[PDB]
Amino acid sequence: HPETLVKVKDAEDQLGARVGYIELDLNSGKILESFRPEERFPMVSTFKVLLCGAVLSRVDAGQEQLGRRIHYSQNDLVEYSPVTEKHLTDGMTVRELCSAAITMSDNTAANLLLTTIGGPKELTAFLHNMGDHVTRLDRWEPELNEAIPNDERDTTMPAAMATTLRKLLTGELLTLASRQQLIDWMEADKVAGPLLRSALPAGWFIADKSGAGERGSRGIIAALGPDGKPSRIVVIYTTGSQATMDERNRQIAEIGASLIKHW
Ligand SMILES: [K+]
Repeated sequence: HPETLVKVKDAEDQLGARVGYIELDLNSGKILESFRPEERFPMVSTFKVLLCGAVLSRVDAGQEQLGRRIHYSQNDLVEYSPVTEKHLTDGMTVRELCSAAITMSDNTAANLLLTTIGGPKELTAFLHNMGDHVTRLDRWEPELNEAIPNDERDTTMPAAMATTLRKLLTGELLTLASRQQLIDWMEADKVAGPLLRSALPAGWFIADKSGAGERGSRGIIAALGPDGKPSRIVVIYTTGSQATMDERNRQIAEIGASLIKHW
């Protein structure tokens, strides 16, 4: 509803920065509302859902096993690795790494998983192959969060990310087992509390993934709906703001409040 675009524009005014937005019907794939649908924004940690989708695709194809153990060392640890820093000597399974990357946004977990699938080049190939001709991953953690103005590396377009998320969660790309595992990891998301979840009515379902990067970059992708069942996908990105993390979070939450109000 345009009343939600009012809030998106309010966010641009408050943040002094571009905000990209998509509200997509999960069933039909129809875009219900949008703002800067085809402009590029850094994906920041939201790319981790796409990463684990590629991992699950390989599991479906018999090229990977969720229970396979990956060993790593201090040489592999990058900043903010809450889970991987505790398992240096135990190693972690593919399943444990995806859980850490998505639910805890563990950065080393993401890099380890990227290596298993062939790196940014292969994630990009996977995306192009499933119909997303614009989303691209070029670097690894932490450089992929640089958000240099006008840089197309490691970016997506709101409309593309929305339709890609719909395909991964409800399309035929992944098996039913893998589709469900991916959304379950997203429903257990532990670090997106100040965003859409803060405006979600009691009883509603939400499976999401948020991210933050340099130069004010922030983003969230989500499947949400009433009665504990998802029925729409929401994608929100912003980059360039000099505002505090709390201010960026408040603006995103307000957009969420409005789309819930006009559902
Ligand atoms: K556009």
